[PDB]
Parts: sequence; structure tokens; C-alpha cells
Amino acid sequence: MNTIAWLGRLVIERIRGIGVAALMLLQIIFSLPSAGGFGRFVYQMHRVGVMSLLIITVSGLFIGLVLGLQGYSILVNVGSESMLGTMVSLTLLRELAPVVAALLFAGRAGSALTAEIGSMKQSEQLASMEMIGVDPLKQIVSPRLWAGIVSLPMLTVIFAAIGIVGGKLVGVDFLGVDEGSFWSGMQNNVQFGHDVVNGIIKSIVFALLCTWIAVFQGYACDPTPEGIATAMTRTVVYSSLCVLGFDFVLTAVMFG
Amino acid sequence: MNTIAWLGRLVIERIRGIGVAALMLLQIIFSLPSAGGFGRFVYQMHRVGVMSLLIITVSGLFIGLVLGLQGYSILVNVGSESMLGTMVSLTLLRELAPVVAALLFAGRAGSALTAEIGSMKQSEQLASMEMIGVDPLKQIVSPRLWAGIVSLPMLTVIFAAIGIVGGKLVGVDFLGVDEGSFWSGMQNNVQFGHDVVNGIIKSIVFALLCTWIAVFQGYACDPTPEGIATAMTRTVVYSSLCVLGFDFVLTAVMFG
Amino acid sequence: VVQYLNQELVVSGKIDFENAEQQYQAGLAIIKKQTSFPLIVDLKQLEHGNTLALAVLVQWLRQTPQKSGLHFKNVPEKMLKIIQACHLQEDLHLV
Amino acid sequence: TQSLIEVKNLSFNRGERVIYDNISLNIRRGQITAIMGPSGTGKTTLLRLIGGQLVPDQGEVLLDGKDIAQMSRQELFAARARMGMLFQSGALFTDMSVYENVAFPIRAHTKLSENLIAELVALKLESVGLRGTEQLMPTELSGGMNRRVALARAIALDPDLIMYDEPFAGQDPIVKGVLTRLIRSLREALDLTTIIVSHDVPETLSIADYIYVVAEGKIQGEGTPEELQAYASPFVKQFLTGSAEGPVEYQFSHQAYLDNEVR
Amino acid sequence: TQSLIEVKNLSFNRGERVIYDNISLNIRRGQITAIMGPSGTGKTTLLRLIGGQLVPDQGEVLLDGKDIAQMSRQELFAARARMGMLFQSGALFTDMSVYENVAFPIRAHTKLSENLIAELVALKLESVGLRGTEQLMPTELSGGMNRRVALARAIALDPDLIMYDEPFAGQDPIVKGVLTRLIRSLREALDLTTIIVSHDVPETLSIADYIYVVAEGKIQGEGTPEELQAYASPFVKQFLTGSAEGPVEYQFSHQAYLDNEVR
Ligand SMILES: Nc1ncnc2c1ncn2[C@@H]1O[C@H](COP(=O)(O)OP(=O)(O)OP(=O)(O)O)[C@@H](O)[C@H]1O
Ligand SMILES: Nc1ncnc2c1ncn2[C@@H]1O[C@H](COP(=O)(O)OP(=O)(O)OP(=O)(O)O)[C@@H](O)[C@H]1O
Repeated sequence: MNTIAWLGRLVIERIRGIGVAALMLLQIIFSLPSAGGFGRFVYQMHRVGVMSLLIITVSGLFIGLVLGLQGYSILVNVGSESMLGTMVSLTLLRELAPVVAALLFAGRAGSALTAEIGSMKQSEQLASMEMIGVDPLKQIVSPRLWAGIVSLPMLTVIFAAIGIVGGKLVGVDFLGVDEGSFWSGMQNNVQFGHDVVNGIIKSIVFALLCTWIAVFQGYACDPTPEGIATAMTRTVVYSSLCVLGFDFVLTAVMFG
Repeated sequence: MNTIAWLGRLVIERIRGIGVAALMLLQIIFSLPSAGGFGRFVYQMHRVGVMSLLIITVSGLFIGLVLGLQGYSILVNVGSESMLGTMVSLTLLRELAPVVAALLFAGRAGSALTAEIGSMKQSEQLASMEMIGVDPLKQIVSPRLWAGIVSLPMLTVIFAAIGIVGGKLVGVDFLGVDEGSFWSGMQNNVQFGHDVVNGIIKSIVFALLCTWIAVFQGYACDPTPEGIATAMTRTVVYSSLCVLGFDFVLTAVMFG
Repeated sequence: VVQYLNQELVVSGKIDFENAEQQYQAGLAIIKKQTSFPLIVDLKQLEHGNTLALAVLVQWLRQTPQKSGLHFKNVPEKMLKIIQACHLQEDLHLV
Repeated sequence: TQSLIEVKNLSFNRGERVIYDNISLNIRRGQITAIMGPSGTGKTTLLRLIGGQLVPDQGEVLLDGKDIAQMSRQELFAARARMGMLFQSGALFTDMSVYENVAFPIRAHTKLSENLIAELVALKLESVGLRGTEQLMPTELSGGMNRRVALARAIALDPDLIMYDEPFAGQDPIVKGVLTRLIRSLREALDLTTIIVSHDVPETLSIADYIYVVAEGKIQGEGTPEELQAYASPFVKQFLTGSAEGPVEYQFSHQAYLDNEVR
Repeated sequence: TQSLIEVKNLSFNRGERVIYDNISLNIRRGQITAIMGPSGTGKTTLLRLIGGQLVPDQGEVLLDGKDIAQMSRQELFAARARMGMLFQSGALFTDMSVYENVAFPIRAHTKLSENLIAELVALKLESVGLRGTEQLMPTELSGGMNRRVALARAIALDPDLIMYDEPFAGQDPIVKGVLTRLIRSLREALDLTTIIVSHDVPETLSIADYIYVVAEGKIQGEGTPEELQAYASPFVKQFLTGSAEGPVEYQFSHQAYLDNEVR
């Protein structure tokens, strides 16, 4: 019954392991703004945001083309492909831009954030900064958090826009429908305050759980650089269980 | 015109960077089998396969439930939801089991493989093994490759099966359709040798590009453990550009 | 205010980077009318020394014209340990 | 004379570890107060206890009478302006320039004009001997030059309590012989108080003023290096010379060998 | 006497790094042939050139007449059974047991029965003094005990050319004083040929038989340690003692300081 105790003692640790991480989050946002933090923040958004822009643009196409391929192959025998502009749009607006752009963001900037803080604990820059009294939560962590909350909804919008344009490319330029019909049905079904703004509220509360779980495992990792690499693959599991799990609920709600 | 030269010399390096990696691949598979490699291999499949089993099972549900939620919300006003058993199945068989199970596999075992070999180069176990003459390509790499080719098609099958069962759960137990029309509307439309076996041929040639790009960046990384963590996020970008890009080039072949 | 007249500049008190910049300002404004350089530098009434207290003196030398602008005396030997530590004993002048 | 730090009877233990069960130290002014120990002790943790970065549990860390867990938050920041430390491997920020490394504790502490803040760095960079920099990064600095910038950040403003976590890392005998003379001179010139935690005996006693030695929870001897070797137990005496006679195991077990078999 | 290794006139340079531009060495039998250098040289790369793990470009590495880039693939594996090396930090496989570490070069080399393969490990683990193991892992081994097992792995079966990449890592003076006596005894008992690349002068000359010294591409002196200090240029003489007089820069620049300004 001893391996039972090992499993029992492991998930007891994972619960406490959460209760630390919530206390670190409330200690960040409930603080006065540091002097000249904006110049730190904009450089941080240049690291997390602008670097990840290429890998989501060209991944914006290949999700769009397969939606523009199976979306055509399904709709031809039913004949009613006045829904091609609507069955490219409503999936890409409601689910695949919140979901798939999260699992690609947890990949690049979700995991490169927990390395950069994982490297800073080991060489003890974070320890040396504390003895000068600059308290590295406000110095290193907090611009690396606010460049993740802001920069993900600025990405799913760029994901959903290049996705829909991609569905129009292989649709009407290589297979052929009535572009008019397309645009028509497209704008004649998709509300703005019900669909797009609900497509961003999902992409904010994904950006919180995908970064706060990421910036935590870099801070509360250990040294001994098998201790970095066990943590950079501890986020990417723990993000994708909480991206998709938190999607369901949200969707069901904003879509009774 | 100097930043032009920096961009120019960067992608010149990335091409050569590929031509090394193809030579490492042909040097692995064209070799005699090592003595007692099977006992190494089965322990390796324990590491890559069996560990990743949990994160794809419970991620198998949440893809299934949202397909069982939007698949119901679309099909109710058209009324003809004899396609619910067919529009859960044909997407999950053709695209989302090859695609989404790759981006979750590149996450966990795609990136934990390039760390374990990234750690072995830095402490020079791989260098010490060469002086004893055991040539670590056949010792460390080759069981860590064949436990990735075999273990991914054994996962998308488990992904697609728990996905379809998940669509049946919120479909007929919480919303309610004919339990007869589900499978009888399913089994008739879905051929085996045209759809499932084509749903595995895509999941083999995804397992090759997702592991051979992963096991390469661990081997040909550098030391200085900012050299591990720059490489564990060099696969997860380079996998997901080549999962989705090779998907769309394939689905036009089998479903033209 | 603790940098006086009589063609000489006397530094008293302590230099501790809150009362060190208006010491640099008020020393600078005295310099702007002290042309042709007959002036002597006094620092005898310091009670503490650091590189900070040294650093304002070279800025006074840097604002003035040519290399041997200020001339130094009443150096209280806590400076003198520092000056050879930054190796300056001919780079600024003395007796 | 008067003590900088009174360490008195702490038991900062880490769960399983018992480390520093009951110990008490005296660090007085103007004097090199070296500390030797075995690897895998809390020596570089002990400096954080002096620094108050780590928190003690039962003892008291008296910075000139006041304990450093009793002062308020606005006194803590004022207290750290007398003490700056050295991180074993050197702690440089690999994003800010080397001009931005050494100017950083000034801007983190005080507001001055730019013609003075750029002035103090050009002096403290000369006092280590690396002055033609302030332009290149912490990258492309050789590891020998790496600690010297970290030394300059350790003498940023002008503290009077600098703690060294192994200045002699195992570098060249050049850079070892460089930092031998760098350490005394600054202590002479600026009247500081240094502590060196090293394992490098022929350099350590020849340069220190007092050597406490911590093994696991106890002082095994103290004084100047002359009455260390006089009043030496044959556990600390063998720690000085590294002989295989004493209470250290060179053999892992004690058995006839010819008892069990080979599977 | 007869040379194990003739290093002769290689220029194994790394792209821009012209490391080892033209050098030539003699390693003869039965003798401790130490090598000192500055950090950031190719010293631990030089051992791979002797080992043939790295490949030379212009020279020749003569293992008893035969060059180690001319032999066939079935001779290369036979040639490595005379030489085993130590990787600076100790190279243990952290998945196989400590019984599986030391038995590994035997099973990688030869087939024997289990009552002999389990027998040689229980002897070579006693020759380092760590015999009550073979059950625990390379984990929970203290760093002091870590290189020992490595020592065994080295003197695994029974080679006659072991290369040491810094045995004195900066550990305790205990473990430093332990490995001082471990090195000679095995060379006496098993008639080996060792090379030690270290920066630890009062241990190095007191234990070596011959010291070549590589700075950047050149021998700055050789012989026994008596005629190193006699025929010493004031670049290698200052390398021995670490004086700040010689052609090493302690000052980074020579600018008359008083020239530019502070921005
Ligand atoms: N945050 C922590 N607080 C206290 N102990 C820790 C912590 N993290 C790890 N430890 C354990 O305590 C020991 C810390 O000792 P540490 O290595 O820091 O001191 P040291 O041996 O003096 O270091 P140095 O190599 O600088 O001499 C380690 O063995 C480690 O197992
Ligand atoms: N694969 C390689 N081959 C040759 N040179 C390399 C390689 N990788 C890196 N280098 C460069 O060459 C140098 C290698 O020297 P290395 O540090 O290995 O020898 P060393 O300084 O003698 O090491 P030690 O710390 O063991 O004394 C490094 O400065 C590095 O910049």
C-alpha cells in the first residue's frame, strides 16, 4: 500500500503548490506602479508579443486552408454552400481562435517565459537583486506578466482575421463560389457584440491562466539545470489541461 | 543594408542546419540492431508513451464536448440532426485527431525529448560514451526515436475513440437525440480502409517530423544551459509549422 | 552654502548623494566668476570620504578650461588613499 | 572592536537538514573574518542570514544592536546601503549593459544628475582596472573579468560590509593572484569588513585576520591562524591538511569483505 | 622512455579561433605529465585530440607509432581499451545504478559470466574505497564521492592511459588531500600514465614528473618543476606566481584618463 502513499503524497503537494501561486499573483497586481515601468514593459512586449507574431501568422493560414478544404468537401453534396462564409467564420470566431492560438502561445511564449525566469533564479541575479532591495517580483516578474495579458488578445484577433481570409483564398480562387454570396452571408449572420467581443473575453481569461501558470513555474522552480527543464515542460502540460477545460465551461455559458 | 545581411546569413544557416539533420537520420535507421536493444526500447516507450497517456485522454474529452455542443447548436435549426453522429465522426477522424494530438504531443513528449538529450550533451555523458566506443547515436538516440514513431499512432487512435464517445455523452445524455440514429447514422457512412487507415497514415508521417525535429535539436544544441532552454522552444515552433503545413498538403491528396 | 568665498573654495560637512548635487551646483556657480584661475581648493573640513566626494571634484575640473585648472591642498588623507587607488596622483595636481 | 554582526544561537534548519543547530559568531570592524567549511554546508546560506535575505528562525542577527527582522520596511531598505555581497558565480544581468550594471544600485537608491551618475561609474570601473568598457555587454566578457564588474557593483556607492562567496573559484593563478591584492587594498583604502568563504588554505590563512570554521553545527576552532593549528582537534586539524586519519571516512564500510557474494 | 603519444604540429583551429596553431608534445610511459594553462584554452579539448574523439586537422596523434585517424573502425574500438578518461565534472549516467556504471565498460567491451562481471566491480569499488554501494543510484551521492566512482569507471577493466581533467575541482581540502594520494598509488600499483590539467600550483609541481605549459599556441617552458622556474620567461614566471607584472593586463586601457567625458 506504499505506492498508494506516494500517489497520495504527490497530489497533496500539488494542492499546496497552487495555494502558493495564488498568493504570488495577488502580491503582483495589488502594488503601486514602479517608476519608469513603462519603458520596461514595452521592451517586454517586444520579447513576448512581437517575436511570436510570425509563428501565428503562418499558422493562421494552415488552419484556414483545411477549413477551406473540408468546409468545401462537406458542403458540396448538400449543395447549400451559402454557409461556406458562415461555417468558416463561426467556428473560427467561437472556438479555434480561443483554443488553438492558446496552445501555440503556450508553446512559444508560454514556455520561453518560464525559462528566462528559470535561468534568473539559478545564477542568483534574483537573489542579488533582493540584497540591494529592488524586490524582483516588481522588477522582473511584473513586466513579464503584463506583456502576456495584453499580448494574447492582440494575437487571436490576428489569428481569426488571417484565418477567414485564408478560407476565402482556397475557396473562391481555386474552387470557386460566388464571392458576393460569401461576403453577404458572412456579414449577414455574425454579430459584433455577441460573437467577436465574446471571442475576446475568452481570449483574456485564457491569457491569464496561460501566463500566470507559466510565470509561476519559472519563479518557484529549483536550481540544478535539470530543474529548469523539468519545469519548462511542467507548464505546457498544465496550460493545455486548463486551456481546454476552461474553454468548455465558458463556451457552454456564452452559448447556452 | 547591414540588418539585411544579418537576416540573409541567418536563413542561410537554417538551410545547412537542415542538411545536417537529414544525415543524422539516415545514419540511425540504416544500422544493424544493437544487442539487447528491445529492453532499452520498451523502457523508452514507458517514458514517452505511457507518461503522455493521461494528458491526451482528458484532453480527448474537452475536444469532444465542444464538438458535442456546437455540433448540436448548429444542427438544431436545420433540424436534420441525423448528421450529429456523422459530423462528430468525420471531423475527428480526418483532421482533429491528426492535428490536435500532434500539437499536444509536441508539447509534452516532443519537448521533453529534446531536454533529456540536451542534458546529456552538457554533462558530457555522450562524450564519455564515445571514448569507450559505444557511439551514442545507437545507444541513446535510437531507442528515443523508435519510441516516438510507434507511440504516436497509438495515441491518436486513443484520441479519436475517446473523442467520439465524448460527443455521444453530452449529445444524447444531456441534450437528447435517438441513440439508435447515432451509431446507425455513423457506421454506415464511415468506411474503414478509406477513413481510419487514412487517419493513421497521416499520424505516422506526423510522428516522424515531430520526433526527428525534436531529437535533432537536443543532439545538436550547445552547452551553457541557456543553450538547452533556447532549443526546447526551438522544436515547438518548428514542429507546429510542419505539423499543419504537412497536414494541408496531405488532405488535398486523399480528399481532393 | 558650505562652499565659501575669498577666492578659495572650502568644503565642509559631508557628501552623501542627497546633499551632493546642490553642492555641485553651488560650487559651479562660484566657478563662473572665478576666471583666470588663481584659485586654491580647500577640503580640510571633511569628516568622511568616499569616491562620491571625489567624483564632484573632477566634474568641477571637467567644466573648467585646461588640465591644470584647479590646484589642490588640505587633502585629508582619506582621499589620498582613494586617489592612488583610482591612480590619479599626477592626473590631478597637488603641492 | 565593536561588532558589526552578532550571530547568536539560531537554528535555521531546512526540514530534514539540521543545519546551524546552535552557533554564535562575532564580526567586528575593519577585519578580514574568514570562514572555512565542507561543501554541502550552509556557508553561502549563512551569508544570506547575515544579509537578512533568508530569514532566521530562533536566533538574532544584530546589525549594530538592531535585529534585522525587527526593523520596519523603510529601515530595511536603508540598512542594505551599508552592505553589498558577491554571488559565487558573479551575478550580472545579461540584458543591461556593463555601464548599466554598476550604475544600477545608485539609481535604485538615489536620484542624482546624469553628469554625476555617469561620473561615479567611470571611477569605480577604474578601481577594478576595467575602465575602457561601459559600452560592451556582460556577454563577451571573459570569466576572469566577470567577477571584477561584480566586485564593482559590490562597491557601488561605498558600503562597509561586503561578503565574498568564494573569490577564488578555481580560476587561473593569474586571476587568483590578481584578486589577492585587490581584496586587501580596498579594505585598506575604504575601511571595509570582509568575510571570505573558501577552501584554499595556503591563500586563506596568509590573508585573513580571524578564521572561524563551521563543520555541521559547531565551531571547531577560532582565533588567528597561529592558534588554529595549536588548539586543533584531530577533526579540524585533518581538515586543514587533508590527511586520511581522523573521523572522516575514506573507506565507505567496515567489513571482512569475504562474507557476502556477487550478484 | 618510449612515447605513448606523439603530438606533432597540429592546427586544430575553430573557425576564427586559431587554438593550438603549431605545437608538439611527448607523453612517455609511467610518468605524471602535467599541463597547466589559462582558462579559455583548448586544454580539455586537447585531451579529446589525444583521445581521437575530436578530430585533428593538420597534425598527427601517434599512439605507439600508429595515427588514430588512420586505423580502421575495428582497430579504433580495440585501441580505446588502453585509455580511459575523466570528464571534469564527472560523467555519470543518472539512470543506471552505480553498479551499472562501473560494470558498463566491461559489458560494452567483453562477454563474461555474471559471477565474474559482478566480481570485478566489487574489487574496483573497493580500490576507491566506496564498496558498500552497488545498490544506490548516482543520485544521493555527495559531489565528493561522485568523481571517485568516475575514477573506477576510468580504471574500469584495466587501461594504461588515463587523462584527468581537473581532479581538484575546488572541493574540500579533505577530498583534495584524498585524491592526492589516490593518484600516485594507482600509478604505482598498476603502472599507468597520467596527465593532470590543473591550476593548483602547490599541489601540481609537488606531484608531477614533467610540466609542459600551453598558453595560446606555444610551449613557454618544460622539464621537471626545478628547471621550470630557472628558465622562465617573465610571462610564464608570472603565470606561476600570479604577480601583476608581466605582459598580462591588470589595467584594461592605457588612455591618459583625462580626455573624454561622462555620458
Ligand atoms: N532555499 C533553500 N534553503 C535552505 N536550504 C536549501 C535551499 N535549497 C536547497 N537547500 C539545501 O541546502 C543546501 C544549501 O547549501 P549551499 O550549497 O547553498 O551552501 P554551500 O554548500 O556553503 O554552498 P557553496 O557551494 O557556496 O559552498 C543544499 O545542499 C540543498 O540541498
Ligand atoms: N565543439 C567545439 N570545438 C572546439 N571549440 C569549441 C567547441 N565548442 C565551443 N568551443 C570554444 O572553444 C573553447 C573550448 O575550450 P574549453 O573550455 O573546452 O577548454 P578549457 O578552457 O581547457 O576547459 P577547462 O574549463 O576544462 O579548462 C570555448 O571557449 C568555446 O568558446
